Amino acid sequence: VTAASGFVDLATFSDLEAYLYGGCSAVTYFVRAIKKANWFSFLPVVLRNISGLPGFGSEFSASVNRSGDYVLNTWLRVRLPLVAIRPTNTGGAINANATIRWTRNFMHNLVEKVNITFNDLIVHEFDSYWFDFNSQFNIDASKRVGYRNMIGDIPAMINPVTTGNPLGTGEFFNLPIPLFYTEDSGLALAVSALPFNDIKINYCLRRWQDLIVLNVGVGGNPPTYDDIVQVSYDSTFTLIYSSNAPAITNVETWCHYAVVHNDERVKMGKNPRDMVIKQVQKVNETTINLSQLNALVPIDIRVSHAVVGYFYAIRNSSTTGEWSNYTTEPAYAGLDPLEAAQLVYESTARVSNGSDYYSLMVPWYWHKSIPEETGYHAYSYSLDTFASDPKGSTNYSKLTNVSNQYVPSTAAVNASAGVTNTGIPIPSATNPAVTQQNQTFQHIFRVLNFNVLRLSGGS
Repeated sequence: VTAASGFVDLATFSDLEAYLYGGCSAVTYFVRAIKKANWFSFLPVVLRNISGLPGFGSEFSASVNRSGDYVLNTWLRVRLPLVAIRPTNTGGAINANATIRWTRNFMHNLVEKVNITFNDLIVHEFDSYWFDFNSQFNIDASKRVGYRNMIGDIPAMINPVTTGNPLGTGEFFNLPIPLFYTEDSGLALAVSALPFNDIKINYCLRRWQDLIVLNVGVGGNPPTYDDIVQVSYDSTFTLIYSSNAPAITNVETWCHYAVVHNDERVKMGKNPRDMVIKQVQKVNETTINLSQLNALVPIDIRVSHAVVGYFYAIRNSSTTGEWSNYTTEPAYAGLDPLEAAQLVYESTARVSNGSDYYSLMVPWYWHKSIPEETGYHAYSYSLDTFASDPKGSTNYSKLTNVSNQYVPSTAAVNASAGVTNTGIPIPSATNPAVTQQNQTFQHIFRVLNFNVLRLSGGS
């Protein structure tokens, strides 16, 4: 009981169907035209051995060789050995409730600002907050679990443990950073950089403290910071310790390279060209007061070049290592502190309402994805443009009296005084103090932009 050839559909070609289906438009739709391409095979390589001593408390800077031709992707590679706190530093350690934790985002937070330099300037720049944002908006609804499996994803790095039992995972972590090369634009190494560019890359790292936390326990024999030490599994499967402070062994950057026919390389030097690309900026983060009620006391300002969109947020660390919190919650994800924000202006304001607007009703209408139930406020007054395709923009050179405007919520102040809804006290991780928390707050921001690049020699 099935159809062989229903076939009646085709019989109905009236006007409505006529405008579209028939006529001089795609004489065939089933087949595909094919557009040939270039000759290029690209296999990765490691970069030179990196200046400076790398790994936690330094600012090392790699380089690039010119043997390749283009550059397409980029990332960082690391190892991390097991770490767990120990007893018997002096008469044992805390008998009962020893603790040990880690951040929620490690290789995002670990890295400090990064950027590239062409020996006279800068064209690129970043921060931890930026990976934090880009984890949500500019990455698929599907690829998130992979992203995380590559970094900071596991009840080994979270869901902490007591002292004896170990923690961590003795493997590598992969972290990608986009470095002027999201959309396969590509670079003219052998043509441009050759005389004097002296391409180079830079980093800046952090003290393992700022990434870690620990609630010293009760018992008159509390732990500390330096008692932390590496761990290992022997041949016979038993815990083994050391004195060596925790650290990452191998720090190397792995970048792809593409080669081409010598000709394609020759078409380049004869003629210079200009490129259009993105980058970021920032404003020196500042402390702020969110403790008063729904009356607009707080203020803030901003400055930048012409851009496409701009992102903002909050953070209330109030703790030595519970980074990337973004809430009136000290130890774990919480609700948003603020609402009913706005952007101050003089005339034809670019916003006139909304907080939840920003996070949600804007992406579904503009952006690619949306965030989780934590709160990464955001806004664009042009298209996504993540594809370097210019779709709407504006300048900041003008409206010289630029600024922004902010405002708290009830939960915000309830926390700033050490409480939440229903008169609830808040504890602290760094120490046991059931209440009496005056949770410090902060304000943060970032922004993209467009610029124009010329490179006949260096850039």
